[PDB]
Amino acid sequence: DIISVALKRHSTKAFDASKKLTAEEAEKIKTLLQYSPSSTNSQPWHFIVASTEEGKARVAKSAAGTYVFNERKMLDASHVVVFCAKTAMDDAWLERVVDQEEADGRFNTPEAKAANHKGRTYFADMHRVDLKDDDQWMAKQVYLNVGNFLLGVGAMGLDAVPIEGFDAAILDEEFGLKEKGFTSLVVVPVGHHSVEDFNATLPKSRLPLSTIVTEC
Amino acid sequence: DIISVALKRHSTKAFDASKKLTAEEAEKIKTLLQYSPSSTNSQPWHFIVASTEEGKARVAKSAAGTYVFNERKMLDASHVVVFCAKTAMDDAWLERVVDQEEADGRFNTPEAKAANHKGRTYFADMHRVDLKDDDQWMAKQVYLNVGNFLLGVGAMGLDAVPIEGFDAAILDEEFGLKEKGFTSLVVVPVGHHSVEDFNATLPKSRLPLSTIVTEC
Ligand SMILES: Nc1ncnc2c1ncn2[C@@H]1O[C@H](COP(=O)(O)OP(=O)(O)OC[C@H]2O[C@@H]([n+]3cccc(C(=O)O)c3)[C@H](O)[C@@H]2O)[C@@H](O)[C@H]1O
Ligand SMILES: Nc1ncnc2c1ncn2[C@@H]1O[C@H](COP(=O)(O)OP(=O)(O)OC[C@H]2O[C@@H]([n+]3cccc(C(=O)O)c3)[C@H](O)[C@@H]2O)[C@@H](O)[C@H]1O
Ligand SMILES: Cc1cc2nc3c(=O)[nH]c(=O)nc-3n(C[C@H](O)[C@H](O)[C@H](O)COP(=O)(O)O)c2cc1C
Ligand SMILES: Cc1cc2nc3c(=O)[nH]c(=O)nc-3n(C[C@H](O)[C@H](O)[C@H](O)COP(=O)(O)O)c2cc1C
Repeated sequence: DIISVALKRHSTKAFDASKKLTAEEAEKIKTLLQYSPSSTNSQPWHFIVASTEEGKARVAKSAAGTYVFNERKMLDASHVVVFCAKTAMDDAWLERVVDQEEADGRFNTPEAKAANHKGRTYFADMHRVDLKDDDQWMAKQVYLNVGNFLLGVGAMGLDAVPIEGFDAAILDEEFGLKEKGFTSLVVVPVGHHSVEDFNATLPKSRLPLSTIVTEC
Repeated sequence: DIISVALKRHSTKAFDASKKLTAEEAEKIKTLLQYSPSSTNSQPWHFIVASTEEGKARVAKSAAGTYVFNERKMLDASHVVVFCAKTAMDDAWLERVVDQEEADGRFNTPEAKAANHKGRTYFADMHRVDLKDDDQWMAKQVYLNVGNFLLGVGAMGLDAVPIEGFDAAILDEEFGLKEKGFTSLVVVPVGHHSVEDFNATLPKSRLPLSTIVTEC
């Protein structure tokens, strides 16, 4: 009942620092990150998975000052995932993706690999050259991954919260992401809620279907 | 198991037009679109759900010509969902969201509404005034919804494919989206794959964890 999951999951506001993911749950949440779809299977992303106390403290440095309300969440969760996008799409990455597809057996003929390569490069160059928005295009693929991830961990029975309330410049510098060609977009602490998670008992709220949906 | 769903779902390349969603599935997918999370619960989206022959043909107009390889997906699927983002974030929309949250009982005191209203608007003007990218910020919330949606319909046993290969200017004009304040971002046909779906029997391909994940 994935609809029941969607109506029961929520953004956790406080995590129990004594409750850790199992070894199997930790493997599964990385599978979720890995197997998210993306346009042209571009996978323009990298993920920092912080589970040690020092690692999470490094992530939490980005939630200082104006974002202090998000700091404890990053310190208290079991596993803290930093979602990162590539800052520029390059031909080396397009080759890495198509060569991984080739090794995985997705091309039955050389014609199929050449068409998959040409099609992906044509669409990536539309963003790289024509629209000059490949950084935005790739970041959108990362947000799609986040949405897949939040529903996935909810269906696993894990608590989580997506966070944009952090200083991405501080987080990027903390993990040297700019020199690697990545930038942090969303931080998602994952674990089990604590008694201070006031959002666990509040009702959900969405705009009504009469507003957001047009049936045609 | 939701990890089984993630490992088994695929982008459907051909649909069986005779396999419709059930009435119950058609109601579930609307709740699935509605209850996706979004930054500050901004819900900056609208969805066209085309299920009639005329409606699906109208959406398919956006795939004529250069994007013709996506046209039959839009025509043959049971239901076709058009994900749209608001073109600009306005104060009236933010008040609509907070009014809905209050009506649903999320605020215990008046000091809980205003701190929520000003917390949403302080972060809203971060993209409206400072970073001048609220259109991009809203689009990213819509992509997050798409990711929630593809895992969701996959958990329901339904087939789907997310489509960026369409002409948004044609789709926007066909549904008058600009005048309503929205623009089309992703088309997702939903239904059941046919035997012509060559991607149903291809192995999935993802970059390895040693590339995309840094544990700390
Ligand atoms: N792995 C594979 N192994 C074997 N054949 C493969 C194949 N991938 C495609 N094909 C071949 O492709 C043909 C149909 O192409 P199909 O996969 O439906 O679609 P495709 O040609 O890749 O894309 C259709 C349109 O959407 C655009 N677009 C935009 C964004 C993302 C993507 C995307 O694909 O992620 C595409 C693209 O620029 C183009 O204008 C078939 O004849 C099939 O044989
Ligand atoms: N519905 C509610 N009913 C009762 N109390 C409610 C409440 N909502 C917040 N509160 C109160 O707020 C406090 C906890 O704050 P908390 O919810 O953790 O956090 P919040 O105030 O929503 O935001 C924390 C930081 O993240 C930033 N941010 C950025 C982007 C998106 C979002 C977002 O929220 O989507 C936030 C925001 O600008 C701020 O710097 C407690 O004092 C709690 O009582
Ligand atoms: C991209 C994104 C960023 C968010 N940022 C924050 C945040 O910084 N801190 C926070 O406590 N909640 C944050 N939220 C949680 C939203 O307020 C929440 O998703 C929304 O109110 C809907 O509630 P729900 O997640 O319980 O269904 C964010 C959500 C998203 C999707
Ligand atoms: C935003 C987005 C746009 C996509 N556009 C297309 C498209 O236009 N036509 C298509 O057939 N597939 C499209 N795809 C499918 C991707 O090729 C597919 O998600 C990726 O190769 C991973 O495979 P999977 O979805 O089977 O796991 C798109 C996927 C995403 C997420």
